[PDB]
Amino acid sequence: EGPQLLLSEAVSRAAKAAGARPLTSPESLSRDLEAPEVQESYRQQLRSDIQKRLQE
Amino acid sequence: GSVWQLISKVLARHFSAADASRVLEQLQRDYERSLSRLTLDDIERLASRFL
Ligand SMILES: C[C@H](CCC(=O)NCCC[N+](C)(C)CCCS(=O)(=O)[O-])[C@H]1CC[C@H]2[C@@H]3[C@H](O)C[C@@H]4C[C@H](O)CC[C@]4(C)[C@H]3C[C@H](O)[C@]12C
Repeated sequence: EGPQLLLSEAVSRAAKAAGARPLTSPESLSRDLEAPEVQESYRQQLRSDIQKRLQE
Repeated sequence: GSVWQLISKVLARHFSAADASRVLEQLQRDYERSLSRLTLDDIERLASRFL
């Protein structure tokens, strides 16, 4: 479809493709992925990379 | 420093060592494929969504 805007959904899809199941729970993993620092770093990476590919 | 490093600290709390590494590599691969498929059409549509 497109680049996943929500990091929690990106990780869920990655884990499913890798056949990885959490030691804890998907709910605990997702709570940690929503930490402001983690979400903000992801947003910034995304913004940087999109701009750079746009630079053609 | 990077988002990959922050994500890896989170993964180390919820996945075995082997699984955490596999998940990070799969995530980086999915991400880069997604960027590759990106077109001018998609970027334009993105701007309409938020502002
Ligand atoms: C990159 C574009 C803005 C384009 C722009 O403004 N600059 C392009 C200049 C092109 N040029 C004029 C140089 C062409 C020259 C041809 S010329 O006609 O000049 O000859 C902007 C528009 C909408 C923005 C996204 C959305 O917000 C949603 C989200 C918000 C997050 O926070 C950060 C991530 C994300 C995905 C954003 C990323 C990025 O930020 C986008 C795609």
